[PDB]
Amino acid sequence: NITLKIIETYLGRVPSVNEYHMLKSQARNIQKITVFNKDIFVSLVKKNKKRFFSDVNTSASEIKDRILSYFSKQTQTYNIGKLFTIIELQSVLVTTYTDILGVLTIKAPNVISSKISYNVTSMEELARDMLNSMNVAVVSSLVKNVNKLMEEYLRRHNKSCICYGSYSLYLINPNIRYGDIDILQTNSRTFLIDLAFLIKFITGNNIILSKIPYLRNYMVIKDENDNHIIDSFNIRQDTMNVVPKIFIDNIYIVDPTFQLLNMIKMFSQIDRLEDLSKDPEKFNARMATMLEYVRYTHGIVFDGKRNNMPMKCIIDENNRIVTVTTKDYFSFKKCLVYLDENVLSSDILDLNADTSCDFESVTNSVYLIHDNIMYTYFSNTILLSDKGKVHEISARGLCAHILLYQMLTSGEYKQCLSDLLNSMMNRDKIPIYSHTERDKKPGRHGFINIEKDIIVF
Repeated sequence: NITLKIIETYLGRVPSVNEYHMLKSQARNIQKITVFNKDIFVSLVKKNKKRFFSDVNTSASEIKDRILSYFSKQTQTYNIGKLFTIIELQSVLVTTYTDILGVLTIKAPNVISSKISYNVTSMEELARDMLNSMNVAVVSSLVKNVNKLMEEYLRRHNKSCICYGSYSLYLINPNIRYGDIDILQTNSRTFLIDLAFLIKFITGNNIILSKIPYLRNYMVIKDENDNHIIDSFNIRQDTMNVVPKIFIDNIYIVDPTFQLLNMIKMFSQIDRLEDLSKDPEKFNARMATMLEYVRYTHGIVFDGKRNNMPMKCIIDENNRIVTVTTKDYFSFKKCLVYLDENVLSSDILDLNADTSCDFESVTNSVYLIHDNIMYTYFSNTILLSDKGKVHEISARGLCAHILLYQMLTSGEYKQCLSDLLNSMMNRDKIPIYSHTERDKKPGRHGFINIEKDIIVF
C-alpha cells in the first residue's frame, strides 16, 4: 500500500497494526514531510542565525545536526500521541517556515523612507494635564534578538501582521522608549510555532507556546523558566481588513487615532490608574504623541470648549448595564453596555435580527445595532464618583469604546473624538468611590512544548 510505504518510510520501520490505523489519514501531510528538502532548509536556519543571532556559539553543523535529528525523531518514538505532535509541528515547519522566516533572508529595497516629525512638545503639558485629573487611585535575554526579528518581520509581512503600542509610536516619535512590539496576526500560531522552532534549534533550549484563555486568541512563547519571550493576538482576515491603518516605512501600524481611543478606555481599568501613580510621565510621552498626531492629521483643536461630552451614562448598579443616549453623534438612540459578556449573547438573541460585529481582541467585545439602539460589552472596571454615578473616567472610556466601532466601520467619529478629547482638559480630580470586578473566565491554559511532544489544547 502506497500509504503503508509512506508511513514505513517516515517511521523508518514496519508500521504496527495500530501505527497504521492511527496514522492513515495523515499520509498526505506525512508524505510532504518525507519529500521536504532539509538542506535548503538548514540553509535558511543558518541565514537567520548570522542575521539575527549572529551572536551565538554554533557551527553550521551543530544546527543541521539538531534539525536532521528532529526530522528523524519520529523513528525513536512509539507513543501514538507523541508521534502526532511531531507530525503536527513538522508539517507546520515544512509548509510554512519558508514563507514566514525564510522570507527574512532576501534583502528588501533600501527604501529611502521619509516619515514625518511631530512637535510632541506643545502637547507635552496638555497631556500631563489630562493625566493628572485622573491620577486618583490607591523576561528572557532573547527578547532583544526576537524584537530585532520583528523589526524585519513586520517589513516582510505587511498584509498578515500589523503593529501597535510603544514601538508603533516610536515610529512616529523616536524618543518614545519601547520594549516588546505589540502585534496582531492572522497567523499567530503558525508564526509562533515557526519562531519557537528557530530558537530551540539555535539556542538548544526548549520553549513553550502557551495560550491564555481570558484573552481573545492570545498566545505567547516563554522559555523553560517561565520567562516571556514574545506574544501576539490573532484576528480574522475579516477583522484585519477593517482595522484602521497607517503605513510607515514598510509596516502597518494601527491608526494612532484608534490607539488613542483605546488608551482612554484602558484608563477606566483600575490597574492602569495604578500604573499611572507609579510613573505618571511613563504615559505622558505616548499620550502627547497621540494628541499631536490627531491634531496635525485631523485638525483637532484643543479649545477645552463647552460640555456635551461626557454625555449620559446611566448605570444599573445591579442588572449591571449602562444605557447611554447617543442621540447626538450617531444615527442610533442609545447604547446598552453589558458588564457581563455571557449576559450579552443571552439577551442578544431575544432580538433575532442578527447583523452583529465581532472585533475579537481589537474591541474585545461584540457590537449590534438594532431598533436604532446599540448592544455592546465593556470589559473593564466601571468606576463611580458617587453611589449610582459613573465616573467621568469610565464615562469617557465608555464613549471611546463606542468610537472604536465607528473607526472599524468607517462611520463619523472626528467630531465626537474632539469633544471627547477636550472634555478631558482642566477637570477637578474626582475620587474613585468604588468599582466593579471584571467577570471571571475559566478555560484551557494549554500549551505546545517544543521538545517533550505534548499538546494541551
